[PDB]
Amino acid sequence: GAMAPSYRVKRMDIAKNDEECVVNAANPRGLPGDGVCKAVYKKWPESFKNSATPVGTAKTVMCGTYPVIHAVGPNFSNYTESEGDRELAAAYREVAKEVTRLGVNSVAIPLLSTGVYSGGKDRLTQSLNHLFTAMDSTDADVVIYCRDKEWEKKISEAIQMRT
Ligand SMILES: COC(=O)c1ccc(O)cc1
Ligand SMILES: Nc1nnc2ccccn12
Ligand SMILES: [Cl-]
Ligand SMILES: [Cl-]
Repeated sequence: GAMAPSYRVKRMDIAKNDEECVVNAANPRGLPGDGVCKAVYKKWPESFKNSATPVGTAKTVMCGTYPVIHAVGPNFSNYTESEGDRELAAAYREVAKEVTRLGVNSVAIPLLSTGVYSGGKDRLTQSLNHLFTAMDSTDADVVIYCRDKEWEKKISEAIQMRT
C-alpha cells in the first residue's frame, strides 16, 4: 500500500501516467475505440488480447509486467439513467477489486462514462462520486486523469472538500 494513501488529479493524456497501473475506459468488445481507449490502444496494444468484457465489469490484461485494467462503463445513449447509474457504480467496484488483487501502490484512472458514453450530459460529479465510493477502501495512491481545464478545477475542489 501507499504510506499515506491520497487522491490527485492531473490534466494530461493517461497514456503518459507515472503510476504502477492504468484503468482503460474500455468498450465491451476490446476494440481500439475512441478517446482514452484509443490512447491506451496506441500505448499498450498487447493489453487488448482477450480484453472483451461485459458492461459493469473490469478485466486486467498485462502489457509486459504493466497491468491494464479494462473497465466498461455504460453508454447512457442505450441505458436508462437508473440502470446506467447502477452499471457505472458496478464498473468502479470491479476496478477496486482488481487494483487490490494486483497489489499496486498507485493507479491512473479516467472518469468512466463522461466522454462518448455520457449520452450528451455532464457526468463529472456522478462518475467521480462512484469512483470515490469504490476506491475509498483501497490503499493505492489514485491519480484521476482529465483533459478539460474546468474539469481539472472541479475535480481538485471535490478532492479538497473531503480533506
Ligand atoms: C485524460 O484523458 C486522456 O488520457 C485522453 C487521452 C486521449 C484522448 O484522445 C482523450 C483523452
Ligand atoms: N472526463 C473528462 N475529462 N475531460 C472531459 C471533458 C469533457 C467530458 C469529459 N471529460
Ligand atoms: Cl498530455
Ligand atoms: Cl466515455
